[PDB]
Amino acid sequence: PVLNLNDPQAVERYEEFMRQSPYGQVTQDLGWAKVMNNWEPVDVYLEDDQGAIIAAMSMLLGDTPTDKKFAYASKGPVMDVTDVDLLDRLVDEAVKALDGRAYVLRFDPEVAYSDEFNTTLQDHGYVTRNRNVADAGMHATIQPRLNMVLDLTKFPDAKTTLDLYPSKTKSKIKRPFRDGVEVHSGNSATELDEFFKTYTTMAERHGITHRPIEYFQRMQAAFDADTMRIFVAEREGKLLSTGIALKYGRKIWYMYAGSMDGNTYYAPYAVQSEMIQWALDTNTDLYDLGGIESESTDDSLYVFKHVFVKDAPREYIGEIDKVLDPEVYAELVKD
Ligand SMILES: [Mg+2]
Repeated sequence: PVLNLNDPQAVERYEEFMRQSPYGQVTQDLGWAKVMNNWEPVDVYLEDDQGAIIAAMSMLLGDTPTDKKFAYASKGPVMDVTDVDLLDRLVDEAVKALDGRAYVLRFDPEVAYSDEFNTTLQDHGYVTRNRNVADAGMHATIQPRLNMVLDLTKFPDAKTTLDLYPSKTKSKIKRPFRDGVEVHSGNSATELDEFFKTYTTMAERHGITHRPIEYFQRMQAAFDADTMRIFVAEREGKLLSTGIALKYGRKIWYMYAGSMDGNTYYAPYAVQSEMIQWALDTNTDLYDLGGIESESTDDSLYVFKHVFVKDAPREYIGEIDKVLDPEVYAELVKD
């Protein structure tokens, strides 16, 4: 069925399923629609014979150069997507709710790529975008398919971040702290401003645009201090670097960062160490450091993130598209 966002009780059940699901994703939580307040929310779900929710999908509709909308369920749906018969059922509900207004329904779940899975999806009528598309550009995928994920369940005895790494890396992580760097965290307006100052500075230094502060304020208003947390690194009164991490489902996700120009005393390493500590203290299964463009020392994102994740980067299935309007799809989507 389709979720009535005006029914507190219905909404409560939807959230309770999302928050308790091992497949939960913050970008599938109802709070995400509040962050993306410029998009239109349309959410659906399936129930079992007991009337209990077994699958859900939070979609957001965006405008395009055409009379059709772009329906996107970021990192959804919430369920075991390899169970394609169930997926088809959930999708059919989504399709019904979209009511012909969208030219496509796209979802990019965090499930490993495999020829077997890719083939099944294609056999079921879906159009997939992964190893067959451009690694970048407006034709690339919305979310990076390659991601540096730290699997903490491999270290059941880990008490502190250092316990996860070899001596050489322990050295790199100890450096900033040994040099006076200190990190405090929370989710207050004060910490958001601190983040914003480093965020805009880093953006200017990199010649890129930055999201407005209101974006993060909506995020702060949507998620409590146990879900969203900002880490601020400083040295003797000098703001150095920051990072924003979200804890949801089976992982804590390093989503945004900022760092001042000049000498930063490896403050970014300190931020990472504290985010990882938060994962450990909360018994979280995974710490996700985000995407990379390529697994090579030529990728600076890979270089930084490889310090904390020595395992191979995870490669997801990519974008799964349920083509609704063929003509428009071919116009707006190409390899
Ligand atoms: Mg623990």
